[PDB]
Amino acid sequence: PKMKTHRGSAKRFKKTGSGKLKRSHAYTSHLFANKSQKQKRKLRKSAVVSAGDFKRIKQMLANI
Amino acid sequence: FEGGQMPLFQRLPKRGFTNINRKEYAVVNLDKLNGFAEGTEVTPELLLETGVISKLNAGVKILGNGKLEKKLTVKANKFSASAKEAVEAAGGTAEVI
Amino acid sequence: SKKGVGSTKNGRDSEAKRLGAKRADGQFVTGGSILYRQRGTKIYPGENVGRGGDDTLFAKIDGTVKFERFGRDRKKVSVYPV
RNA sequence: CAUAGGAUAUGAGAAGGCAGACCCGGGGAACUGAAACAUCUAAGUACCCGGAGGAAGAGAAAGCAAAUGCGAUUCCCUGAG
RNA sequence: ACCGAUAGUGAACCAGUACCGUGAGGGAAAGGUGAAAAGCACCCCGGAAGGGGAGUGAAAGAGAUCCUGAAACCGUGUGCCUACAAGUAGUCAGAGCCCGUUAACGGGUGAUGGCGUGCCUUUUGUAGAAUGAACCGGCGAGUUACGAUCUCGUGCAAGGUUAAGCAGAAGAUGCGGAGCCGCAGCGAAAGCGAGUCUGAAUAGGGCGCAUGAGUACGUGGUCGUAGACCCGAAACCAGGUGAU
RNA sequence: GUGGGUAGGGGUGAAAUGCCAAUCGAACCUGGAGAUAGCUGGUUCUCUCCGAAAUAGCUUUAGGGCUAGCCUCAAGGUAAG
RNA sequence: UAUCCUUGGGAGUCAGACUGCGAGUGAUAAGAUCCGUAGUCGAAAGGGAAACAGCCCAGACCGCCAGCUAAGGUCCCAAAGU
RNA sequence: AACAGUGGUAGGAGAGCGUUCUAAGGGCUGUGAAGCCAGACCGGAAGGACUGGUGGAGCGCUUAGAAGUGAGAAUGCCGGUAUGAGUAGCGAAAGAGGGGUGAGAAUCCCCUCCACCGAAUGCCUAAGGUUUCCUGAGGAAGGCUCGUCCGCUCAGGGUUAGU
RNA sequence: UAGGCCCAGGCGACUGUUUAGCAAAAACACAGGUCUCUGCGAAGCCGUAAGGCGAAGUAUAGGGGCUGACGCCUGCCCGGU
RNA sequence: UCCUAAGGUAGCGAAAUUCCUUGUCGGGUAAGUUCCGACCCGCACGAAAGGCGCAACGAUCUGGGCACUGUCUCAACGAGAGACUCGGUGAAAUUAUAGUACCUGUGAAGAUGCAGGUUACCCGCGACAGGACGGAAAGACCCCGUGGAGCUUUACUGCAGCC
RNA sequence: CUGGGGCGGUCGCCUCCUAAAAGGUAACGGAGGCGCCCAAAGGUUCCCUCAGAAUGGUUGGAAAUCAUUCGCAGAGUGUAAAGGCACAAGGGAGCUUGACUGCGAGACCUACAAGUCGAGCAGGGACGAAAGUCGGGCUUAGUGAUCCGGUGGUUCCGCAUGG
Repeated sequence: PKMKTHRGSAKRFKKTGSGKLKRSHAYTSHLFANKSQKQKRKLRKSAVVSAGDFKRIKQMLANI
Repeated sequence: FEGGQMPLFQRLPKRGFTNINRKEYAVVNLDKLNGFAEGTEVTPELLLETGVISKLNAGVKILGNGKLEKKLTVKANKFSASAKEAVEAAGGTAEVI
Repeated sequence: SKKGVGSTKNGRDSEAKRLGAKRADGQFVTGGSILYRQRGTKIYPGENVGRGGDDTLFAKIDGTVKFERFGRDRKKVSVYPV
């Protein structure tokens, strides 16, 4: 039988074009009275999964 | 898996939402029409069997990268704005199905 | 048998924020990169360097970096263009 | 009165087992996996019980689907991980 | 492009037997004379058993758990050595004596000398007083099924390729374009598109493309789900057999 | 002595957690089951080629694990080291 | 002098030891423990230190019945000057 | 050709050896194959032949493909065998002698006495045992020893009810 | 071939029973005491119903707990459970 | 004098409880850490977890005395059954190969094996067991496994059952 | 976690010393903090010294307040500590809320996730004549993932279409 996709890692990573992985930033769910304004513009963007952890979970979501 | 440390697929939030009603438009780079001659018929039934589009996924949109030189009877579902003028730049008609 | 001794009371430590020199002397340094991190302004910004809000050193311009002095016992970052 | 019951007679009427394989309903776990454990997984499988057929069970619409409409089910391949 | 008697059904054979267990159950061992029984009359030894001859057969060393018959091991003989030497038992020097082979700086013993503490697993570390094996022979551990991904390789390439099924000796091929991957992305999305979201902003940045190559398959390197590298728990649970 | 009764998550016990077929802090037998074992033992044919580490961070982890550190194989930009 | 970086397949290792200098813990006790930087060993045989992973020299493609040195040695075991 | 390097565990990388089976060619065998048994041969290595002796019917090479792919260690499975070593043990107990049988007898069969139990080591009979009971032959094993003998192996024979 | 006896001492009153196959007692049992449940389809029990144990019994009876013959005795605290 | 819901009364008391301890004081003995008699600065006795005292009882349990004794100073001898010996049969645990000296010294820190020396002809047999960390049992104690099974209650969520 | 575990002590952050004149480095090694606080204790504008001592003096005393010298510093720095700071970051007054939204080439740090730094650009501001500063507080602490549901605004979808 053919492979699954590791579902929780599919609802959180839009696979970009040209072979990279997009993610969102953390620390952004609920608690906001103690992080200043400057972090908040830094953490509503997206980012890329780094070269270290990409080696680990590239198998989980190689089915787009 | 990370031995007990919180694995990377959880400490990141969920920013996913998928609608039923999405439309994969067929993607034509407007330059495969240069394989044809000018004055020919451009229908989505013709773009399938000529090998231009391998799969009509309910909608044929024509993009605008590149250029044409051929007056064509172009009818299709949707059009990008530069593609509507590029067909007229070759003098071709720009019917919208 | 063994007489059980406890009472540590001192077994903690912070983690150090990484101070010291960052860009070497005479190095071609682009604009807006950091030169030096310090708690308390030991080395003042001089030419073409401003004092940060967290009183570090950041280069306004491009070019090379020198360290002259403020005369008696006081230092300075001087950055010159090309 | 009449019934329970009793007696008597017609009944290739039934019951029982084996393919340790197959299906259909009724009852129904657990180690393990989750790096621990309960919801969860394990799986409605293991075993147990009734049914039958050589197949069974579903089956001629109170269904898909949203086009200038198909036409009872079952199964395969895709959809698709 | 299955096994050839420790393999293959537990069972090639009186095998679900013989035996173990009151019990539910467990569950072995053991195939080969020749082409033909022609299977040894006859003579000796002994009570035979068992030979030695003879005869049979091409072979009798083929003669009754009967082809081939190795090693452990038990030996019978003899070439060289040994009863003042300590000795992981060898090596390398090395006379004497004994030798004449796949004919070449030979064969076998070696009085004596010098260096010298087994293999394996696990360890910072082992001759180890840490484990493992009495040796001898056989069996016995990283496999396929499906998908992922990469390199190498094949054919076509801005197009590659068919699944099920039909026919056809299970096959090869033909038919079969239903789908999937790719040639355009970015936005969760509507929507837009060589640009795209955020934005009030033709600003600036994010990821895109400008410097295009994929896909069908195949050997491999791993990986996902599968007993998934073998051997091993104690234990849980179900259905039953047992107060000889 | 003889003939029966009570069954395992139960029986039974003038009580010990003793007895229940040489078994008992939950009997026995085939079943799920090639359970699971981050643990221990084992993993066979040869040469050539280069070749390490035992530390950091985090972890109910501390003898386990993943990422980075250090090694090999390939392809490059190249002379940057 | 040539080794770096980038991309990708593949790992193993995350229990380490000891000698000198630089500290802590200790009793300026340990072949103790926790590290720093440097060695060796681990994974490295050979020679010396009588023998000896860890010190002092030195790296083993393989053969010869040749030559030179290092650490350490030169009365005799045991090669070299009484 | 020149220059340089070659210790290596875990670990990566590259080349090859060999068994079983198949595939086309070729050949080689009752004028003796496979195997086995020996050596002093060759290849850098796993290795590969070549005579000689066994054996009495099949099997190599060249290139390919498929693998249940190769042992020396699992307190490994399964046989075969040593080790201790002719060493421990020979399962309570009184026989000795004379004849007889027989190849052979401390034991077997006889007689003689002395022995031992005797609320049992004695007679009946359940439980069970299933042919052991009986006579007649037989000694390859079964007796913790020999053995002519027997609870053993052979061919016969043996239980009777009205209560 | 069939008792060794005498002085005291705790612990158990006593004969009885168990740790088949380490442990025979100072443990259990025991008569008696005693507080309490329970009006008969009793309570308690087996165990989801039945059915017929308790009992062909009926508070001078039957389950349950606490102690251990007898003799002298059993005082204080209802705040928490 | 504060605090309690209330502060141990009767009888016992270095106790099957008692730590300091062998408490002190007396009898038992020449000598008495145990035993009995009394003392109470009862660490931590106490009233049905029962308190005390009790004649009869026990393969209980401590202490003392007589009787008689190889238990002992201090061994001796005798019978027999194994042992050794001569025929009969004949295993087993264990077992890397094994021509296996002992002193130091070193080493995974405690040698048969290596180094330094020291002594020792070869081969059995009867005995002793100092050693091979002698065999039998992958430690019963001890710690880890994210092991496990019995037990427990005011751990957590549940369930049966009576409400 | 553990110089065998047990109990005891600790678990993340911030600063110092160990640390070996860059950064980092451990010990159940040495010393103390934090789970805030502030509407001015921020923003600018402009203003100006401090701690003690010494005198002189009602009550007033060692030490209130007044002058008065000498005093680059001994104090003050919302708060631990180190590093700074007497050109203010110390101390006052006025006016105001930049404790601004969208960002940000570039770096430091880092296994990851996080955390840091900032020129400059825009829209709108505050203060000041202007230049210019202001993206909280003298820097480094003053707190935490996601999943989860609550909450306000939403040219976002909404299962035939309208909601």
